[PDB]
Amino acid sequence: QVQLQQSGAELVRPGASVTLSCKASGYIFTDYEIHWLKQTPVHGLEWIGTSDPETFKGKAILTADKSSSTAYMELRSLTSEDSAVYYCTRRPYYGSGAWFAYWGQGTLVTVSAASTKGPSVFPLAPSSTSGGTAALGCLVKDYFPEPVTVSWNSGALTSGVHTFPAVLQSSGLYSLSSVVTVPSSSLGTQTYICNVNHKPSNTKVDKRVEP
Amino acid sequence: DIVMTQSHKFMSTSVGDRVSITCKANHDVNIAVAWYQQKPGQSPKLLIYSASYRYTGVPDRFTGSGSGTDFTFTISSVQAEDLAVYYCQQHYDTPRTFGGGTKLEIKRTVAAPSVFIFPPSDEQLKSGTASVVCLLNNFYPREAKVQWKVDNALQSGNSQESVTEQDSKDSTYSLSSTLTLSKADYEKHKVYACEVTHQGLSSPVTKSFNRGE
Amino acid sequence: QPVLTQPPSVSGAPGQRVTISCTGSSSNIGAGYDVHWYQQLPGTAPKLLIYGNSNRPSGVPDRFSGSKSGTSASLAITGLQAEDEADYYCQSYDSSLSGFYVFGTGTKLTVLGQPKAAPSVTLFPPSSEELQANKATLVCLISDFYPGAVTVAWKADSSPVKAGVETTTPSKQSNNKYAASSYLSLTPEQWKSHRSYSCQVTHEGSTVEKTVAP
Amino acid sequence: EVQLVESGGGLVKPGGSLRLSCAASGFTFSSYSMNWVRQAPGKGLEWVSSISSSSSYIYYADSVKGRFTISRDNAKNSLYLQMNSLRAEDTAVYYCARLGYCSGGSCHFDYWGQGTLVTVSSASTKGPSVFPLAPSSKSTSGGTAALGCLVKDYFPEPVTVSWNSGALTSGVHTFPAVLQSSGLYSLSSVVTVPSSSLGTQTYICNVNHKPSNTKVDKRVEPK
Repeated sequence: QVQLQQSGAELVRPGASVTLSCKASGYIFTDYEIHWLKQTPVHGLEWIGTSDPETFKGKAILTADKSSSTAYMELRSLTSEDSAVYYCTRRPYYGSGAWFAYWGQGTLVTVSAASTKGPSVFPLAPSSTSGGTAALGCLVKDYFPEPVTVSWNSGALTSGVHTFPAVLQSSGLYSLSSVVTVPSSSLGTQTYICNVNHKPSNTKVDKRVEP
Repeated sequence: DIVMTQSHKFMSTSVGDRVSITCKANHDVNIAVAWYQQKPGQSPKLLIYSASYRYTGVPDRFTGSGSGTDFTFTISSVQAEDLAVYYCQQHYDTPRTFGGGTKLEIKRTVAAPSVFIFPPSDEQLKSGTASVVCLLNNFYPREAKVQWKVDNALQSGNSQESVTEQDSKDSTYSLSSTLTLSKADYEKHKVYACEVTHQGLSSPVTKSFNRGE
Repeated sequence: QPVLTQPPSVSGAPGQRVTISCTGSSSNIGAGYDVHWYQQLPGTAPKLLIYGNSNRPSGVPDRFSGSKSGTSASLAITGLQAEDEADYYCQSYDSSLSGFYVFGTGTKLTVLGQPKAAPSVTLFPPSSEELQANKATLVCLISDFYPGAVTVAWKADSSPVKAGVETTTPSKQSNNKYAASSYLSLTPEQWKSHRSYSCQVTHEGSTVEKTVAP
Repeated sequence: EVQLVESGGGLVKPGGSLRLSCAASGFTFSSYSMNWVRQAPGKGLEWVSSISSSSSYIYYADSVKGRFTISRDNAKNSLYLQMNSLRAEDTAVYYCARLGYCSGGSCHFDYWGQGTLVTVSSASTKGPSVFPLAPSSKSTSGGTAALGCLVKDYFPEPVTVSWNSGALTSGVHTFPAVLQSSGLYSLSSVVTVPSSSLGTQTYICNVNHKPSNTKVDKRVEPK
């Protein structure tokens, strides 16, 4: 199967530069060009251009190495306006026009002078419960930059899970909560562990939450 | 540069209903238009190309039509999982350009929130801060009011709210409100309460606790 | 099978602006497949004139410009020059029939106002060596005329020749004027048994006749 | 500068086989899509075949599917077209053409070769008979004379004509051949020269008909 895998979230200080990566697998890299795109809440989806596999004007430099099957995009003197999610994408078949079918997972780029800081994970314990439903959770407090991922019981618990979008605190750090609701009758029969990954600070935490 | 315009930023429908989203180009592009669907935290997903052609694997209920400047995207029978932002794109010229997007939102029966309150954990207190979390679980509509009271003193500017996207199965929302105090100040007061008013609640609901109990 | 439709001819006086239309279908131009334009001068290969709908390569004067709308594309030449005379092809890609690069039918571009010129005509009798090979060919060279419509007739004594005549179709020389060739095949017996033979060239109402005799 | 040179074209009987080649220089052959495009006499352009920079993708026009085979040699910077079961309608000039880069929407042919003629015909290669056209003055400018060579009944095209081994350039005029009802070709080449030198200057027309491997040097002299 055709697959595009992009590099991880980035923290870039104003004026610096970052190189973004798109590794391809499942096809002849020389037969397809890679398209680059930018998504922001204000400006929406914007096409940047294309990485020719045999190789936004001043802001973006697009390249490719056929030996690594990797397309590249260097973003130059960065400002708050370059804070976005960036996608790479590919056309579906050899003779298709510019419609995009194969997409990477996206890379988040944060343009900031603030320092990266790993989060603290506190438990939100269940007590005495809306009749037959109990609630428990994890508070992921004071981290930077985005993003953070949370799963429960190594991914085996998905019913009743709500991971809230992070809020930005006046301190300049993010904070979020992930809660799961379970039947009251399950409270004392099974262990409940939230798994927290903040890759920008290489923080991985498994936290048990007990009633 | 061809401008792609979706007039409606938000479109609302119900499960099992038919819904149509419009896209206009400011240049005759014949049928060189694609439609994409993007769910929360996911990359766009190609649904239709060349204005009316279904991409591989797209369910039959997704159709596209139109030619020239006026394009339409339709879902014949809306399903719960169809919540997303939908973008049009012209693939007629360079640079490729996209519409602003139309967010799909589902109408359903009123659902009153389930309210839980969590005191700060011992582990957080030992660290110096105190966050009190009020949770409103699986409600509709979105409009909800949460008020914090500390020993009967109304709180203002001390709390931050977060809301999830519409649930892809029951179309409900969930909401967290987080009151943050210093440890020293948290220990100076006794009663911590969050009061919730919502269209599904005949009268406001209060969850509270006494520090220590 | 699909092609891109162009007008077979387009005319313009010097200094004017002319357009060559190129209409496709929802399977090529209409689906967003880009349109490209080529110029071919007589006896040469096609050259890239416009690519990517409207991009001029390095060397194409900015009087040439491209654009498109719907299923149709358009090449425009402002300040039409006499040296722009040539054939123009549009090109795109068609996804029907498993996919193929599709070309337009082509447009011959003529600049009007070129001033008429009367032909120079030369008439050779059959050489002595040809006769020794039992053949006889008279050669009528018509050159330096404009426009290209010319008419040749042959006379034996004073009576038109039935057959044996081969006349080329005029073509333009490096000086932008036309030239043609007319041949009259005879046996040695006709060449020597007649008093004379004549080439008759009529161009724009005017006629010249050259005669030769054994 | 980019260069493309095709060769191998010629006369072929209906049903026969031909192998065109194209040699490239001035660019990384290995990075570009290559193509064949043909143009029938006095007709339009028709794409024939395309090969990717890796030979991984090969496509053909329907009108040639099953009879033509495209291929390329990236070490030898060469492109090939193996034509089989040829028919009369395959008669044309065959161009080798490079595919430029584009960002979706299908690319253009940015460089074309000079071309190579392919003639599919049951007719036989016919060499020319070269006869002189003795100088004449009636139709030429004062003090000059017209002197010619008639190239008769040859096939197929083309013929090249020079004078005094290319030394004589000014005044030469080779006319486009005529296509007789018999299918043979005939052309004349005349040169106007000073009427005074008609006695001491030798004038030779050099006719080359490579299709038949015939070379002729004809002296022209006044009657």
